[PDB]
Amino acid sequence: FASVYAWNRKRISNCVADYSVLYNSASFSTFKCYGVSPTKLNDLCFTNV
Amino acid sequence: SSALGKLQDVVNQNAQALNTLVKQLSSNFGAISSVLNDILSRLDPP
Repeated sequence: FASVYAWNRKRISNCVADYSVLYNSASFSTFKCYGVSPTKLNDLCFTNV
Repeated sequence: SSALGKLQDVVNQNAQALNTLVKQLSSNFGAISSVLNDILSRLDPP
């Protein structure tokens, strides 16, 4: 991974994102969503992640 | 043929008010957007 004082920054772009494989992976100890509740991610489109 | 300002003013006032009414459908009043399909199409029922 990358340090905390120089974090990384990847600019995901035009693609097919499946936040369900993330949301249900049960391997994550913390999964908070703020602007938008998690289950509605696989039904929206943005400009850049 | 070459003065009806009192009749023109009541038309203008009513139109200026009806436009201000519709132009308010695009203010947040302290919310994340002005569209219900953006608070709903991206937010839980709570």
